Amino acid sequence: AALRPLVKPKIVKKRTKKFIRHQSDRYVKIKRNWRKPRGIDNRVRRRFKGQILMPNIGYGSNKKTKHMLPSGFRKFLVHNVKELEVLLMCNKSYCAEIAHNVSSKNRKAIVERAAQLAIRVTNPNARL
Amino acid sequence: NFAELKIKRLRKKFAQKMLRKARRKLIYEKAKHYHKEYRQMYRTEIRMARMARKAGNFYVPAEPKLAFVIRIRGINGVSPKVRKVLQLLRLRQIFNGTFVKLNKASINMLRIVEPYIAWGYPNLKSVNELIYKRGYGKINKKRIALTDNALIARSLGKYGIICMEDLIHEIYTVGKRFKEANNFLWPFKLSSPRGGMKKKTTHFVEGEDAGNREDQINRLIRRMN
Amino acid sequence: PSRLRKTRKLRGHVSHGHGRIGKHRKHPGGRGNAGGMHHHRINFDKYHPGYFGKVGMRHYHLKRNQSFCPTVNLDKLWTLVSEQTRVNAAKNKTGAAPIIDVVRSGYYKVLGKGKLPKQPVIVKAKFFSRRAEEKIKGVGGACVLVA
Amino acid sequence: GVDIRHNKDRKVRRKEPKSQDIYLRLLVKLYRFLARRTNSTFNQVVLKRLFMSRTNRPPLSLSRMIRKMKLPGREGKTAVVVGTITDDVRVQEVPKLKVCALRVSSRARSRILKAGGKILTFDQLALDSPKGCGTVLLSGPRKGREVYRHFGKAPGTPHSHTKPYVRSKGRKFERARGRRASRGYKN
Amino acid sequence: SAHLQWMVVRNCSSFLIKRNKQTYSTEPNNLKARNSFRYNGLIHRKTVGVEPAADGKGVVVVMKRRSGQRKPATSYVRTTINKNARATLSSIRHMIRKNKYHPDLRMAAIRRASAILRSQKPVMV
Amino acid sequence: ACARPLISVYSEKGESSGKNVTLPAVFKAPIRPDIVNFVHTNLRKNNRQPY
Amino acid sequence: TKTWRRWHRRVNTTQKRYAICSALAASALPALVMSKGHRIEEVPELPLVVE
RNA sequence: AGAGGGCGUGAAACCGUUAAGAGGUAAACGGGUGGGGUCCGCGCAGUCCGCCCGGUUCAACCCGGCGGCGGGUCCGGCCGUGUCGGCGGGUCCCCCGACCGGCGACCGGCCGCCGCCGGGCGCAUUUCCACCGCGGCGGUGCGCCGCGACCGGCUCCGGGAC
RNA sequence: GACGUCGGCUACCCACCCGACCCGUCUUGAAACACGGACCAAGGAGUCUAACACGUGCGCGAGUCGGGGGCUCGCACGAAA
RNA sequence: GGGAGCCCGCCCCCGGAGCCCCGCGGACGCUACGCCGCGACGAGUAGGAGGGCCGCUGCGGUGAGCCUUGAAGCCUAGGGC
Repeated sequence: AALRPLVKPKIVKKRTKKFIRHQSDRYVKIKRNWRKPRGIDNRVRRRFKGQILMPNIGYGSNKKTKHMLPSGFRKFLVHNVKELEVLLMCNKSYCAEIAHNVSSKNRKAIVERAAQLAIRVTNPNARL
Repeated sequence: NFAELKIKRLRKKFAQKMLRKARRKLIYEKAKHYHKEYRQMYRTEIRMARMARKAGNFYVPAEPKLAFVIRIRGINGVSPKVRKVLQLLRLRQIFNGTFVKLNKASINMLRIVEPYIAWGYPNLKSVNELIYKRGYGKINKKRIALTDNALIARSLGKYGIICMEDLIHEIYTVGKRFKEANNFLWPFKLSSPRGGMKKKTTHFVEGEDAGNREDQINRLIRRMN
Repeated sequence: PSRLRKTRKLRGHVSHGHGRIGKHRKHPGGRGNAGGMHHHRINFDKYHPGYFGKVGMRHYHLKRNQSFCPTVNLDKLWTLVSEQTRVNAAKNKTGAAPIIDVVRSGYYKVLGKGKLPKQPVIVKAKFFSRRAEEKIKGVGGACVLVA
Repeated sequence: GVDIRHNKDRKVRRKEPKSQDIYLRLLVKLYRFLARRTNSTFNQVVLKRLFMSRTNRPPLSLSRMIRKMKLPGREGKTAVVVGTITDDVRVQEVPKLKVCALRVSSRARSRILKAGGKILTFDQLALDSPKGCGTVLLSGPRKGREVYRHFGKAPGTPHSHTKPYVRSKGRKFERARGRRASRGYKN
Repeated sequence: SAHLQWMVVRNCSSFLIKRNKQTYSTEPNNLKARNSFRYNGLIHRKTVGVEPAADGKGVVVVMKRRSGQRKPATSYVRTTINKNARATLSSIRHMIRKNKYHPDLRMAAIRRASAILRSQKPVMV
Repeated sequence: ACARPLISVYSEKGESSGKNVTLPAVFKAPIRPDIVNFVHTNLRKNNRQPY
Repeated sequence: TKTWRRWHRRVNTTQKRYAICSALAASALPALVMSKGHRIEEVPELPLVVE
């Protein structure tokens, strides 16, 4: 009995696996963060068969469902109750996400106000 | 004021409807006349052939006024002059077709780009299918499908071409405005030939597909279009 | 601003925008104006003709004050005086022909460039050009020499 | 698989002014609407010139505007200048005018108002003649800057009259080998 | 004018709020909380605002008089409507449409009043 | 020469008195946030001690 | 880092006067003042002239 | 002291131990699935609702008060731009009279409209709460699905006729 | 179909099929029997001044300028304005 | 305006003609640095340019910002963009 979105299109993603850095598995100092290979002799850079995939503009998600949560709403980071009331006219498509640094005492008030305003909260029962 | 304005608007709408009906009737009459002309031409060619064969004579048919040319090989490793002629014939992508009227200069250009193209003499059914199924016009430098006769009327109205039938007639029976009609026609992006090819790299005479295949170009169009 | 500078977009590029076949060496062509006659002669002769060689007479103790002589054209002559001075001209039925002191305005020589309006005027200056004097005489003024 | 050279597929013409000032952007919006609605090309030309940079719209002198308005035929027409109108001190008789410009110098403004003329801004010009009827479009000398004197065929080349980049003109800085016939050669 | 101050304030406003691609504006008398030229109560000469009542029941409609600017103390006039959830909407509709006072904000103000009235009621089980 | 309204003078306890002043044209001068920001950012570098 | 870095910036007097005039002009227009964060909701008149 | 005298926070390389999984082409990697766990969101059916329609008081309509919007005879006075006038005190100030732009630069009466409050208006109107209608509309179904008709792009098949 | 059954594209482990030689660099040519390289953490390399050239933004405009000095403050904010 | 036609008169206004166009007022679409509609194209070292609501640090404004009912930092087989 949660808050339904205004529209629920079928979210389709071209690729869901994270792009990993070349040779990130072999070494610990190499993070998973993607950096374009810029070597003269690099299989990944020239896209040899059987290598890791280079991110491109082609993998761009559809604008209709871009930044859309699986629930169907778009996140908006809320810090306080005053900022919560902004989503009053956007409750049917935008959902409040309470900031991490917010204390539990204010978090409870934010959750109650969002419940009054019929605004969805993605982390309502978080602190307690 | 209101009733008078409404009556005038209704009168204008009725006039527009009557004009559109008259244009539709003109299109129908032109198409029927074109059908009669095609039947007359086909019958009279056979009549001339039979007339020549009746006595000790032969009837040499006229050299075709237009030809259909399709690029069969890609853009990798192309001589500069061959590439220039291909891009002058509006044949840039592989498996693209374009109607070219035949004369000395056109035949010489086709001879120059002979290994890179397969060309022949298209049939009336081939022209009909190419114009209908894969017919796109160049309007405002944009490739727009010929879904309605309004586009053709707007683009080639100054040339007595107002419908698909007029366009097909001008393409087939090469007239004064064949240049304008062919330039308006976007090059036909034909699909890959179903059933395969004999050999891309050799001439049609020696078992390949390149070169002149005057009558078999119709079979090629049937396999590709 | 380093934020707007180019060096921030070159992070991650090995050669840092200076090529990799030939590295950005310290001084490949020579320091400063090296080789004006050798290996840079083409540039020095196609962009700075007349760089090498002496010409003219030497002047040891040259003073710009001796040769200081600002010039003003007849194109802008009445601008030295107030506009009401020219308003009180071609009027009064007397032929006033006011006096414009060029030296006071800050110029020594009066040149003949430009068109002079049909209004007599007394021009006082250290030096006069022949064409400027002819223009003043044709207008109906008089050239006055001062020291 | 198509051979199309993408070397010059992107046109480099301006679309919006690079200036961040708000009045010019409001005028840009107004003339964008006027150009996209009205069939007159005057609005399009004015919008394109508003898009131009400072060096591309040199100031127009009062004498040049006077001589351009004195031509037979453009009597009682409003002058439209996208640059700025600057006073000319070497002209005495200034007839009354109808000048539309982004800016006018104080001296030129005083001269025009004293002569009995009228000065209008671009919004006032749009209100008066939305399609620019009865307008004379004028601009300053584009090649008037001293920068263009250094452009063209390089010095030290035959039949070239280009000003070279010299630290300071003088006897012993140039006019030597390469310019003197008695020293090597000349061009 | 209004366009001048809008050009000044479109990006340097303190009420403007970025952070996850949605730009809003928190200045009062702004329906839909949208950072738009049409939906901005500070710049426009005629502005309509719909706010929850201080008591907790009903709605408050704020109108910019336009009679005199530069006087924020008396520029805005507030009226409280506490009716049966439909007469309030009818009153707002008559305020905006019949007076020809910013008709662009008519349906936006009606929706905002409906949202406020829906909020001020028992929530759920 | 824009229209200059009349600004009332308020007493120490509010209650605007009868004194009125014509609004100076400095308040009618054009608004240029770009120029204001340029001047502000350039003049904030003058009271900066070297390090 | 060297001490003789060009810390100070030079601004034209006319440009500074233009900027200060624009700031004085924008001191009016309660929209800008409210957008700057100053709470002037109860101010009787934004050009607040006092005795 | 999960802060114990080189003792705040205590990461990575590395090591010991517990739990799970696996192990004859060194290890490791990309694409596609499957299996097992970690918890996450459901439910003791989740058939999500949001509008219109059928089966305790007031809008409708008047009275008084208050506030707001728009308008013209510019009605009357201020205000205010361009010109004419008293030369009345090159640039800067007052008066009445006239025209024009009457410009969101302000007021006093008038009209029309709207909103609020207080009085009438007691019940075929009014607004709430709940149900039986899946009646009309809109986005949706908790998971697994199946079927039908239309279109577009294809690979084919069976016919007849020139 | 609903108290041991659902959904979790992504991330934990395992298995299968296909592909798949280690990065950086000099080089026409690197996986190379070419060179640096056990691993991890921290630091790490196009800066500043001056002189120019071009382009852009702003102000004034046949003018433009603040260098230096002086008049206001005891410097909080100021060695500012 | 005059003369008339296959006995005279109306042939009217949207505070309402009701709509596939309504020139009387006009978005759900108007962060006009925004939104919307058509076509064509997408390889890349050295190299150039543009956009970063990518990231680090400090300063001037601004969030009636967060915070001992728990900040930065660190770890994570959790939910995500």
